[PDB]
Amino acid sequence: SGFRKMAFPSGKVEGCMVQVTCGTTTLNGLWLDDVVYCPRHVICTSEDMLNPNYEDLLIRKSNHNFLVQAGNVQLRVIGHSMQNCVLKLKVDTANPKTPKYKFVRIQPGQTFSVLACYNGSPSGVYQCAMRPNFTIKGSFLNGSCGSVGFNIDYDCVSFCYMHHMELPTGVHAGTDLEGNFYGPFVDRQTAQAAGTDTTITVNVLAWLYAAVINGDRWFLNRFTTTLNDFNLVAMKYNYEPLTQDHVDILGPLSAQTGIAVLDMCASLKELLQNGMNGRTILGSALLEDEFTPFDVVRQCSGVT
Amino acid sequence: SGFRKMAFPSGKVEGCMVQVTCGTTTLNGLWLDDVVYCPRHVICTSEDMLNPNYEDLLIRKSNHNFLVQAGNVQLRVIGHSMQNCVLKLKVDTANPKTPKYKFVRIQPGQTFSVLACYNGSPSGVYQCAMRPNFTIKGSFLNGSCGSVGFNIDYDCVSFCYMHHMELPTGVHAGTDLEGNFYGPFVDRQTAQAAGTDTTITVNVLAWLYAAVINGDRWFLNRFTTTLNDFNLVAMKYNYEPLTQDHVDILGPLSAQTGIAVLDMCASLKELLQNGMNGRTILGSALLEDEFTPFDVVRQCSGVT
Ligand SMILES: N#Cc1cccc(CC(=O)Nc2cccnc2)c1
Ligand SMILES: N#Cc1cccc(CC(=O)Nc2cccnc2)c1
Repeated sequence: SGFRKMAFPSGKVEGCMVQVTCGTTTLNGLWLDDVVYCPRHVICTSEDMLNPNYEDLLIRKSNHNFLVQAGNVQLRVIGHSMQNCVLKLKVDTANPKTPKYKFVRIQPGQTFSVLACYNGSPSGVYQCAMRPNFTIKGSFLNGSCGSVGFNIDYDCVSFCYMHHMELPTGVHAGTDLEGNFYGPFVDRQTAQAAGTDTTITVNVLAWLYAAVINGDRWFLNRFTTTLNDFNLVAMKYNYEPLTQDHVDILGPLSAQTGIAVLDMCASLKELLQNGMNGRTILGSALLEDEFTPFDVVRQCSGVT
Repeated sequence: SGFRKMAFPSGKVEGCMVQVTCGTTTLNGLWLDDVVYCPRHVICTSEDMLNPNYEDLLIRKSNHNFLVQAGNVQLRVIGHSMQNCVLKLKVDTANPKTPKYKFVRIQPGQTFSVLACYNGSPSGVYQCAMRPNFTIKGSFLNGSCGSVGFNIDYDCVSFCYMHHMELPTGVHAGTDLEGNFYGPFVDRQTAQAAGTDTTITVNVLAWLYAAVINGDRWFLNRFTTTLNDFNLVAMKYNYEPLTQDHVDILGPLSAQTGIAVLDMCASLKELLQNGMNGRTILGSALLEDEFTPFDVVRQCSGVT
């Protein structure tokens, strides 16, 4: 019973967080095996951020200029290299707490947990989604750069995000663990605007399935629709187009509840056109889109 | 930038989760030092739950009847005792991962993180609040009993909740770590109804302060009110009465934003009377009450 915005347990990632300092800049790093990953903007002064030439800035740095601290003990840096927008600092000690891991680049609409850190110390964990405009709506202050996003499949941590920047609108941008930004963003103190933050339709449908499984059924109607008809309404409401791939992914939820995917689409269409009328679904007054179909199945079945 | 429903990092609590089996019932336990704490209803069959006499049921149990497994290794039970609604199983090995800890009994309106577990294995972490009717709105399936609620102050874990039951309405009830239920609930398969789930006013005000700090200011109005006037409106909307103690606790947020507490109360009064008009605050279409004033300060300052 009940449906919560749930994050993965963070212990496996807590054992990987370190503090990286270069000059007067301190941010977080991720220590896996004998490598520490961190945003390359750790080498910048606030002045350098206006128009940085990272290759040029890096020439003035040596291994001893990168201070890596894991708990209250210093790690020895024996190598450093830049890969896209991340720095990889080779240390002489493999992290004894390195979990089984993979680096994955997620698609928009995919969710992940974030372990927000400051000075290499974890402060909190929350669940979020890669928005269709390639931003994330996180909770990050100065010093949170290098905090990471991840998913866990039993004992393997798939790292998908590393925090780099806050846009002038207060939304966040970052990279995968290969240092490639999600979206068109760059690590520069220049005004960068985000595109339309559309709603992740397949996630809203997954969450409507979660509501039916948990007893919230008031919104279920006597109508059905087609993919083309639904998508005309979705376009009008800045919802992402629903494809047959999305319908396929919702199959197990449709099977569990006995509600055909297109019937749930018709319920969603009426919610868009009529509003909630002061009612709530799963304690929310708006349609939630940061639960994927896989998250709904996992939470409703108790996958550990 | 940004404000998220954030849980404490769960690693310290993950290292304490064990599986406790008695006969055909399996639930979670919390292993601290050489004691494993778990709901006493682990000794019951589904038939015993209709009208259990726990003292009588316990006479038929011996130390060897309680199977405690930590990872893939079995712990030896050398003693067992019942304290209110929890069983304390003394084991021959102190948990090597025992963090610094305290057992606290929280007040309604207080928030905590929950590490939801199945078979002694963590599946997720979420943030919740002890409701004014002493229920929690969690996300728990069968097998989640023994999952715990906690707060962390730097390196000390204060355990405040242990999950025991799901009421017929799908809301949850549990105990503190001394085994005393929050509210009037009992560990019996009998219909128990919850009282009015009123809104935690001081938490809503804290969250309105968080919205102003993060740029959402549309709801700020040109009015002020008094505690007595505000409380007449709060009673009408099933909001908890606001006291001078609550105003005192909101002082640092009032100081940071320059918005007097009673002025924020007047904004809240207008939100209650006029509704949101299809607008959102911090991405929500309803007033959020599961952030305490301390949580807002912690998240907005980056306490690790
Ligand atoms: N890449 C990059 C980058 C470019 C310019 C400036 C900065 C600094 C920055 O955005 N910090 C920050 C504050 C608050 C939240 N999250 C992050 C980072
Ligand atoms: N004390 C107690 C108690 C009494 C009767 C029955 C039960 C079983 C029960 O409520 N499980 C459960 C399911 C789903 C979520 N959380 C928990 C527990």
